[PDB]
Amino acid sequence: GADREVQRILLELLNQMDGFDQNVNVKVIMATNRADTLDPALLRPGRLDRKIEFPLPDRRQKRLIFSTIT
Amino acid sequence: KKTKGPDAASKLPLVTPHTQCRLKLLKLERIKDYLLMEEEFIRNQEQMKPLEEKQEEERSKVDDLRGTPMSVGTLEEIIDDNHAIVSTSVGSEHYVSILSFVDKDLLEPGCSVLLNHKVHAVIGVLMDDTDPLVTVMKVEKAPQETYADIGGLDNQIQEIKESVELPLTHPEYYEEMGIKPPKGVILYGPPGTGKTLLAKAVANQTSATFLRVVGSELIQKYLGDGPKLVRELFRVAEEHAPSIVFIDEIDAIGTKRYDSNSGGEREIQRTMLELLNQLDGFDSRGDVKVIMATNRIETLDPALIRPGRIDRKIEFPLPDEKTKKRIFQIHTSRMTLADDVTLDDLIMAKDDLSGADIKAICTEAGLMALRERRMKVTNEDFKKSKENVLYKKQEGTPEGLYL
Amino acid sequence: EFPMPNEEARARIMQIHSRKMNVSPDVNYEELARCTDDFNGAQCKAVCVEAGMIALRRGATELTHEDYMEGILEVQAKKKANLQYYA
Amino acid sequence: PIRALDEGDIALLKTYGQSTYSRQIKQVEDDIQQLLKKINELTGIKESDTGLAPPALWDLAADKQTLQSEQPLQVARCTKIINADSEDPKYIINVKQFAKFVVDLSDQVAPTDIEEGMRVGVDRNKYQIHIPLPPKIDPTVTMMQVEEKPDVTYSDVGGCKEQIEKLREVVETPLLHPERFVNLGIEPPKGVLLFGPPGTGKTLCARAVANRTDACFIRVIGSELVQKYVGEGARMVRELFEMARTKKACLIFFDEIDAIGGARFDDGAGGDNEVQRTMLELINQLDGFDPRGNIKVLMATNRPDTLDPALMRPGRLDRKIEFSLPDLEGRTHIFKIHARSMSVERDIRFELLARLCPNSTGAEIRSVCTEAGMFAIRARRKIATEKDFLEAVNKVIKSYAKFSATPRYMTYN
Amino acid sequence: SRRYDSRTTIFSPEGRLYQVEYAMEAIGHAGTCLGILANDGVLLAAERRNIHKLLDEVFFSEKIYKLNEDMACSVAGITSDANVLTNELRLIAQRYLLQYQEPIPCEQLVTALCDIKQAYTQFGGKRPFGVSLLYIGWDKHYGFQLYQSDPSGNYGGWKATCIGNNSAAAVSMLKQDYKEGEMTLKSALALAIKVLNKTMDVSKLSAEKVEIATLTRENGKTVIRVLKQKEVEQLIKKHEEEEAKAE
Amino acid sequence: SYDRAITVFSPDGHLFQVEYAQEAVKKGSTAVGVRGRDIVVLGVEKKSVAKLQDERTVRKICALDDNVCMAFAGLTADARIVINRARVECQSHRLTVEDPVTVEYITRYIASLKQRYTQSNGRRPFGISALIVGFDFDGTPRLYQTDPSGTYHAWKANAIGRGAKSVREFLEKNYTDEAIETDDLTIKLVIKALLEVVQSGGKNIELAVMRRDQSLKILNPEEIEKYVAEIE
Amino acid sequence: DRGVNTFSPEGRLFQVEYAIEAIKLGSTAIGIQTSEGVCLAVEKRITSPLMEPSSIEKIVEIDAHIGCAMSGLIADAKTLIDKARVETQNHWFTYNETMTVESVTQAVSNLALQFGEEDADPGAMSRPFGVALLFGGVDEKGPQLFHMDPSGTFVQCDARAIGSASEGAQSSLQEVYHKSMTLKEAIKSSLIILKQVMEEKLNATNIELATVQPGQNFHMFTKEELEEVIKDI
Amino acid sequence: LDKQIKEIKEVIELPVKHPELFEALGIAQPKGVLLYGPPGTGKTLLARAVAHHTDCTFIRVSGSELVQKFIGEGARMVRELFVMAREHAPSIIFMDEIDSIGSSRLEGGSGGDSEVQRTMLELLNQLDGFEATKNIKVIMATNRIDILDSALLRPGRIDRKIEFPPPNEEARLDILKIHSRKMNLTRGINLRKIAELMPGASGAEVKGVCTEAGMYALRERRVHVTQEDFEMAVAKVMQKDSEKNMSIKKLWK
Ligand SMILES: Nc1ncnc2c1ncn2[C@@H]1O[C@H](COP(=O)(O)OP(=O)(O)OP(=O)(O)O)[C@@H](O)[C@H]1O
Ligand SMILES: Nc1ncnc2c1ncn2[C@@H]1O[C@H](COP(=O)(O)OP(=O)(O)OP(=O)(O)O)[C@@H](O)[C@H]1O
Ligand SMILES: Nc1ncnc2c1ncn2[C@@H]1O[C@H](COP(=O)(O)OP(=O)(O)OP(=O)(O)O)[C@@H](O)[C@H]1O
Ligand SMILES: [Mg+2]
Ligand SMILES: [Mg+2]
Repeated sequence: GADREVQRILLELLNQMDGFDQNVNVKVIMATNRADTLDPALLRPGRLDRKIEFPLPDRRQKRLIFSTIT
Repeated sequence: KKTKGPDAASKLPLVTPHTQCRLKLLKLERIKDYLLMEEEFIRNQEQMKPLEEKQEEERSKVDDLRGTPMSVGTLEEIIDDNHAIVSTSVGSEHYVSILSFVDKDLLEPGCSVLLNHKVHAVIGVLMDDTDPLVTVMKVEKAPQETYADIGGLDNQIQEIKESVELPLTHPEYYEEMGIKPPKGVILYGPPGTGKTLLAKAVANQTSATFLRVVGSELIQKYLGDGPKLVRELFRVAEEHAPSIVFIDEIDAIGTKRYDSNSGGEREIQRTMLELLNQLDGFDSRGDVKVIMATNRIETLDPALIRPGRIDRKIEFPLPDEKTKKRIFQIHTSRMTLADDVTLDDLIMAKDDLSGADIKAICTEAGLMALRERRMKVTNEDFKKSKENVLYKKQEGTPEGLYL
Repeated sequence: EFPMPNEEARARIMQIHSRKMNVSPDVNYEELARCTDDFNGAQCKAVCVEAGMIALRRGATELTHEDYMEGILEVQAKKKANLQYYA
Repeated sequence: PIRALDEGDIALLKTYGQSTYSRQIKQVEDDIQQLLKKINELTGIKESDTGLAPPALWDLAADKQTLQSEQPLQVARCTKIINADSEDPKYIINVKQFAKFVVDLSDQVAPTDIEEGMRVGVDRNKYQIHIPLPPKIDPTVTMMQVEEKPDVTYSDVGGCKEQIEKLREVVETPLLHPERFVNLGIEPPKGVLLFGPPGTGKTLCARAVANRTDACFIRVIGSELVQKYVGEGARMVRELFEMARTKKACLIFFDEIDAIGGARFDDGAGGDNEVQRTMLELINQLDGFDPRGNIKVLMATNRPDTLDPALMRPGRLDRKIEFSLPDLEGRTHIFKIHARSMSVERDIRFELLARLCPNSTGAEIRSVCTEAGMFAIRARRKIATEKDFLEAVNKVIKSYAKFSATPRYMTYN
Repeated sequence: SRRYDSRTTIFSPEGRLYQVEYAMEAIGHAGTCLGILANDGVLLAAERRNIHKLLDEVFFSEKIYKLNEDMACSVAGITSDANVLTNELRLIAQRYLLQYQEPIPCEQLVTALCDIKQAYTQFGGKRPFGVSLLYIGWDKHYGFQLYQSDPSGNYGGWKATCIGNNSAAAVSMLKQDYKEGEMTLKSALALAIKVLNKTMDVSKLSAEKVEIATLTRENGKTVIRVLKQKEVEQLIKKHEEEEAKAE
Repeated sequence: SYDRAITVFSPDGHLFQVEYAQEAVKKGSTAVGVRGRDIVVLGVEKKSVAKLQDERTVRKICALDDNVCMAFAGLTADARIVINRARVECQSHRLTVEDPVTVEYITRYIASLKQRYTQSNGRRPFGISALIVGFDFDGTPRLYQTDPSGTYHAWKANAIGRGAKSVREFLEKNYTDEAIETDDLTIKLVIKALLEVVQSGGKNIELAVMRRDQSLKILNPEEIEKYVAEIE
Repeated sequence: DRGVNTFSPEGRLFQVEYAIEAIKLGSTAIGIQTSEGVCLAVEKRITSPLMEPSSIEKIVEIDAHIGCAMSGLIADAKTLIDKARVETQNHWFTYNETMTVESVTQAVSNLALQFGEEDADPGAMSRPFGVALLFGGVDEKGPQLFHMDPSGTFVQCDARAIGSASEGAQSSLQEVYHKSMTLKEAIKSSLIILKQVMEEKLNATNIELATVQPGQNFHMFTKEELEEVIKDI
Repeated sequence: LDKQIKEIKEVIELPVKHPELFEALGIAQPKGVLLYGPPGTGKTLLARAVAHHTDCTFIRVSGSELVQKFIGEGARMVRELFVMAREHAPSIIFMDEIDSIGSSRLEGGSGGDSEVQRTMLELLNQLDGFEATKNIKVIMATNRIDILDSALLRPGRIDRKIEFPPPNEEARLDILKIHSRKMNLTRGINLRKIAELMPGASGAEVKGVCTEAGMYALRERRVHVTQEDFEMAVAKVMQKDSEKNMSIKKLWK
């Protein structure tokens, strides 16, 4: 108890994202380092769908970033 | 006056045979006949007896003197015979004159007092200020059940009958020894084992003014309104004649007290304290008897369960063998069972089978019957219900640990 | 800061809230202070009046050191009963 | 393979079954249901508009005299006076919740009859002053006096002699005989808080005192001490103590003070805020830079551990009294007291039931004496017997409603 | 010190050994081991949980350990806990051989180990052996046999059983489709493969994630073998064809 | 060497760990033993045959000696251990006293073993209650019950484990010299008692019988079925 | 937490206090010392009619002149009885005499409270014995009656009752006992008090009675004798 | 799901559209239906279906919506809900994920949630209490059937408990067809293999394989998804994290 509250928040998020409302118009973007530790309900389709990898920069990436920042 | 306002019900003296039969037809016809007779007579005598010289000119005078939109206000320290102080809903202390129509008696401090709108003047007394949130807890359409509907709970029914019915049925039996009749029984037991059924049974043959509560509706959001709704409830109970108040699901306002840190879990504690104080404290308690139902008797704060406030703790258990067959008989009657669906078999097997389970098996059994297009239940229609009603339950020890 | 009466503060308070009784000179206020620890001030006024209360209850004229001691045991609600074991 | 149900299927199902007179039965039942509504509608709830004195006892005056009462005698509004400018007829008043004002004194009332702090009858329209109003005595505050004598004497409070003597030493003697407390000059302890397990007579002794208080015994209905609007509770307690300091030897009982008192904290919603404020006002009144006087406080609780320290310390409550479970003699006396009105056989040994009811309380002793003749009423006798009482004990306490230790459990011999 | 003590061997308020039943929960997650007793031999089949392109193939098995010339067992739990018990079993068997100059009966060997397991549950303050074993063997007293044990130190003989992940599903299938007293070794292998197929929900039997051993008496001498890849694959092909024929 | 005080008094005068072990004895199976005029019978209600389990290795009745046997109800592993210690002691007494052990003596030893496990350091109370029957040298039949508490007693009959009290009440009202008049009546007496607890009957209760001279005998399923039919 | 050897704010051991409390649960036992001898009685408290009342032995013999009555954890009483018997025989073997009642009790008491947890022994006792022994016997000093509480405290007493009815059994013993009482008078008075405290009607099957006299050895009354006394009592 | 749909219809349709039949059979009308389910395999779609096909008067309640900070406001809302339902004749309430006002009663004190417990109690009483609600039916859907309380799952409040299983292969083919009948499939798009390529799917991942396929199609600004497109979509959708550091996996073995 009092730790069930995080569960309540997650459940409300799941309901709003895909529940008996089908908002349709609104999109949702979430960011969280590490995705292995997540609820499968919030990871399945019909919810946050496309998982985008944001890797540590490669050799080419470093060059482009250094150019654009200096 | 202490009016013993009954449930204002029982308009169905109860048709004796339940099997569709001309006996049923004739009896219900007699019922309708008397009802129509009553309607006719009342209408006819209302129309006849030309007392049209009514209104008792004088009462018309009184109504004339007490204008339109009269206001409800709280009487206060009464100053003089022909003068008193009133407090309107805004809490403004006007100084009004008690007119002659008001009986100088019955007007005590704190009694809601009617007023004239323009010139604040005590015009009449009001003896019905029951909180509109409390009057909604008086049962006025008695639930349709009888002690015979419930089965297999003899010992556990006689105990309630000896503290909700007999004490007002033959009270000489009690005084002859001088023992004060037991007041307040807590019906604790596992889920779906009666409890509410016995409550409704005792409601039926009430002979009293049953008050129903919820166990959560008492809790209120305004500091103090909690420990005043209960006060109003029991004030109404004692004002009305012998009554039994069923505080169902007392597990809600009953949690063992603790040195808390929140505010809500202190207001609830204050509510329980009000309950305790009034049920057994400096005061008394007339013919008011309290029935409490709970699923967990171990959680109730020791206090609300004490042998001076809640005696005769009944122990409604999971139904036993014979009681199971009795309940099946009582809950399978009004169905056209086949000749090979004797229930003497579905009993046994699982050691966990409650009355709610039994009624579910009996209902999802007829529903199963209405799937092969038949209206006579079948043994397969019953053996296919144990696998569809009783499921999802937890299990026990791993075989091998013991035999 | 008003820290709890250590032991000499306790003795002095016991004396101060007294001297309106027929107290006998034979009372080791230091030993009383030793016995009474964590007693927050007015807890004396309590104890150093309950002493006289008990003295009156018994039927007597003068306060006694054991009277003070019984008052001390009393002011904590504790009760002294001769136990059946000491071995 | 569960094919649905077709409309024709339902139609046939509704008509293949024994209903010789069943359509009529349902129709007549519906007619009865619709007829009850008509009957009650036409005999609805009336004759409930009471509040009318019988214009027969004063029937003669119950007439135009009333109108004469109306019209003249303008209805005034209550209000206090915060100043009265000397030699200047102007006054300043604070009505109550509306606002303040400057008022002139009506000619009908001499200025001397009107003072500072008294309640004036200001009129509407132009706020002028008229017949002054006597000091208020609030209804909630005045509805607390015992004004009766509950039917419980000290004798019936059995099983505890030391406790009763302790209580008497502070609640009765220090007021009914000041002599003993002067010869020694011992300040009578004031403030007795009663502990005890749930149900031991803590309220029984409080009631017993009321039968010989020979003074006011205001009973604090703690639930009333808390109200919605802030400051209401503090004012309630202040008026309580102010009426306290108006008579001789007033005793004020705070039954179940756990409701109003509790450890302070600012974590959860700042604590109760208002409730804690009322508790603080009570503490200040009990002890502070304003000597109380001749008012004593008795309070009872089930758990003293949950009381605010500033209230458990001496000064506010001196004579703490344990109310422990009765001893053997206590139990015997308690049984005797709650058995003297029972049709019990003479040969009953009550010294044995006492042993057979260990660690029980007074409420349990009652629930055993009762529910003892209840088995006799079940057997339809008239004089209960020792066997009946013993069965009652075994069915009430010790084993009460749950006896798990039974199957081959005889290890204590 | 009292404060840091764990109190592993103490009774739960309702009459239960928490560390014991818990230790059984740990055994629910282990690799699936399936043993079937036939009229001619006994067989153990174990789901090979470890399968990776880099693990090398070492030893004659990874879960099937030989105890005597006429015994073998499979484990399901912690190898560190399992390796301790396997070593003790071999010592117990050889100690009996030294004393009596006759191979230890299967029932007695199981009882000896089960006696050790009970001890850890009673005293010492040490955590229970969270390992469950299936023993197969032959002896002159009762012929072919199959036994099971649990961290509770309790054991029982069976004609076919499984332990580990999806045990319940296997025993159900085994209970339904086991022919007591008329099952040859081949049918036992076929039943094992079928039970293994459904039990591994993850993927299907590739003939590598399964290791099978069979105990048989040949020329008066007990023979313990671990089926090679060729026959394991051959069995798998045979089962697949049978499934197709049914459908 | 772990030497912590596992079982230690608690307010109001009780030993928790002893109580808790007692419930563990309750949750077990139901076992019933009766002392006849010249026969002592034990029975047990089997939770589940399981249709695969080999009934040989799940015997819950065993012989401590040629003239002593027992039945238990509780943790199996605790039961197997206790039986081994009793068996070795029986041989040791035979070695020294040169006479067969007595039911009273072995009961005292087993009881003394349990008593040493509650009070000891770093140990757990044995989770079994044992019913010991046997014929002493004089021939008088004997029946003894031992609880985990170490207390042992002599009975005409009693029942342990799940469904104990109800069965015992059945035994109390139905036990008589007439019921103990004949060996068959004793055996049927047992079965009805178990049937008071077990449901299936005939196939769910294992029965054993000990006579004055003959050693322990386990009734065959056919014999149990025959007796059940006779009762019906 | 709260080791067995712990001190309360009053200086009271927790375990010793609890153990003494457990005594109350046990059945009643009455022991009266008289110049003619020492008598013991007890309540058997039969749990169920099936149980054989012969196997509930509440009065045992330590030697030919020493007897004991028990109450409390009867399982705990067993080890205490065994130590007493061994000590008695060891004393006879070495000194060729009979140990006095006080000496035996002192030996038994020295066993009570010899418990610990750390650095005590491989299998030492952890907790205190919850049983109250009434030692009675005849020595060179004449009849002797010693009561022992769980605290290891033994103190000769003229008449005492232990058990659930101790409070009130003692009270009755107070009103009747006197120095010149004879053995028969002690036996009857003991039987009455046991009858009063015993809920169930007192008969010959539910009470164990024994006596030790200067002439005779320890004697446990048989059913025939027990019936005779209760017939008049 | 077709058996499940029929089962739910027998409790939300039959006893409300054809009342007399139940009385004629002499049985008590059912009330209540709880739907289990793996992460996502239905629910909240049969819910909309029953809302969109039945002219009763659907009344929604989310999970964390009856929870109100002020004490008691979390029960007055439920009482008002049921009063409104009774005022609105045939009605059905689909309590969505209901672990929120649910779970199992915790021992009280300052060591757990209590006000949510009181709301659960109020709902329980109003579902089956002193008054027998008539013509009101409740639908409750919530994962983790094993965490609910022993009361809300007592046969008599939640009568029949539909079990939603993860789709079989035959059902997965149906799901793919139903959620693909708006996409221009090419010639040779063998849905059978594409369905059998998804073992133990969720029935919502089917609409990841049938949507990320079109998302692939968008990249080539074309239409006519192809079989390689669907295969890539399945490989891109059904990628569970798995495990690493075989030491932990090598811990049970
Ligand atoms: N022994 C019984 N005989 C007849 N009906 C029974 C019996 N036990 C249960 N029932 C039926 O079970 C149904 C479920 O409601 P019931 O009043 O029994 O629940 P309850 O025990 O009050 O439940 P709760 O634990 O939720 O308060 C009732 O309609 C009642 O008629
Ligand atoms: N020692 C006693 N002697 C006689 N009667 C007693 C004794 N103790 C309790 N009672 C009886 O117990 C009954 C119930 O007591 P009651 O619950 O009103 O008060 P209380 O024990 O102070 O408890 P509470 O904590 O609820 O205030 C009283 O009517 C009283 O007669
Ligand atoms: N059989 C099916 N056919 C088609 N679509 C389906 C099927 N089953 C589920 N879906 C899809 O599932 C999606 C909704 O997910 P779901 O029904 O599992 O929600 P939910 O029950 O609220 O789940 P959760 O348990 O995660 O809260 C919809 O996009 C719907 O198309
Ligand atoms: Mg109600
Ligand atoms: Mg009180």
